[PDB]
Order: sequence, then C-alpha cells, then structure tokens
Amino acid sequence: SQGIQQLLQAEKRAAEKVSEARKRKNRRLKQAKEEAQAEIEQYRLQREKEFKAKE
Amino acid sequence: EKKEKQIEQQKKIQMSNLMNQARLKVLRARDDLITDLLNEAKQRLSKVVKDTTRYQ
Repeated sequence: SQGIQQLLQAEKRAAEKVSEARKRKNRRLKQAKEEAQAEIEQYRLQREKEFKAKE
Repeated sequence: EKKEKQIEQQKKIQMSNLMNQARLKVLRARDDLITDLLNEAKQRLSKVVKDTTRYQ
C-alpha cells in the first residue's frame, strides 16, 4: 500500500527534523560562554572609565 | 570597588596629612610668638642693665 508508505516516510522525516532541532539547540546552549565575553569586557571598560573619573 | 576604596582612602590620608600639617603650622606660630616675646624681653633687659641705678 503506497499511501501508508508515503505517510510513514513523512512521519520519519518529521521525527528526524525535531531530533535534529533538539541537537542544534543543545549546541546553541553550550555557546553561552563564547557570547558572554563581549558584554563582560564592556562592563570592565565602563567600570575602568568610572574609576578614572573618580580618581 | 576595591580600587575606588583605595583612592578614597588615599584622599582621606591626604586630607589627614593636610590637617595635621595645618595644626603644626598653628602650633609652631604660637611658639614663635612666645619666642619673639622672650627675644624682646632679653633685648629690653640688655637695655635695663645700661641704667646704672636699676643695674646696681
């Protein structure tokens, strides 16, 4: 029966796509330490300028 | 915040050294005033011993 076979193929592609999305987003969660540093450097530079003004 | 506390402490130490020196200028002035009274007294006595009446 081709109708069920084609449906099973689409259901398999659907199960693959959600599983790949889970893996991609889990890798994005690990990137937080890379994206964080530019904000940390801006806070350091802001506090340096504030300290030099107070001096 | 530690760097800020360090400059604030240095400012307070500088304010303290300024006040401490200020009071030593005032104190040293009091002693110089009395010193110049004692200088003038010693000069005036050296004049008094020229009067042979009071010097006798």
